[PDB]
Amino acid sequence: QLQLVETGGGLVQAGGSLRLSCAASGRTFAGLSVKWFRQPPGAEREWVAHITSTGSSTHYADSVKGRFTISRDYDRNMVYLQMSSLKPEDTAVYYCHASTLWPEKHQDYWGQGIQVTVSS
Amino acid sequence: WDLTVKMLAGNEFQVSLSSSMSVSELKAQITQKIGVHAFQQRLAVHPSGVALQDRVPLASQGLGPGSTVLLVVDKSDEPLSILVRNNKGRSSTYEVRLTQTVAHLKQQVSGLEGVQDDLFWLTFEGKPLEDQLPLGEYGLKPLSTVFMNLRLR
Repeated sequence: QLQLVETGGGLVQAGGSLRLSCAASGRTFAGLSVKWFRQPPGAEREWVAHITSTGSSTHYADSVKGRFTISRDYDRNMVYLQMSSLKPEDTAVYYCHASTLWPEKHQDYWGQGIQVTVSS
Repeated sequence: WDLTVKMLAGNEFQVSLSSSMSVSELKAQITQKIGVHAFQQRLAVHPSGVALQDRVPLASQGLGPGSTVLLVVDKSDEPLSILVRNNKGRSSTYEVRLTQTVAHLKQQVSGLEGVQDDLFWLTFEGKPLEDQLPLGEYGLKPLSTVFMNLRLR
């Protein structure tokens, strides 16, 4: 079955860049809708980005639009979150998430969750 | 009124309107006949060939007893993104197919909001969405906002 493996987190200075990764390790990303969420310290988990199953739409929360980029390398089973101009406020645990799509049976898949600390 | 429906590929069936004589009744009969939802039926008056307008009396668009319409079925199931505002007021996109049920949308929202599906309900333009019906029956569009509310107990 599918597992989602997250990489790329770590420590960055304010104004820096990071590329988070979400590898599809069980099956491929085919036909799955993929999102990144983050959870800032002591906060609800909030939505960040979205790439659709055909890879041809992207959506972003207002707090990250213009600075973050979601994308997929489909040949290599990868979904990325490109974060630039990181602010300390982007400190959070980042999660990627995948959804099946009708008429497939609905299932949710979740990465493990990686720390991003942005320091000034 | 008995109208002829002519599917483009070629085959013909017949429907009877006896209730309202609207585009709705017509499409309802076609659903009974060939099992496709109203939103998937692209209909045209023959012989002009123009589209039938939803929300217009059939007798207004030149359709009478014994006339024939042309039917194309467009399974309208290309994915699109909609907005769901949740019960805390926050909005995010969700990929859907107009062919999926409201129930299936509630499953997607349940999985991401952490609330059992029977503990909340959804609305579009203030109309409460019924679990068994497809999203396309409600006229959802790219970036429409379905509202989520809790069935607080």
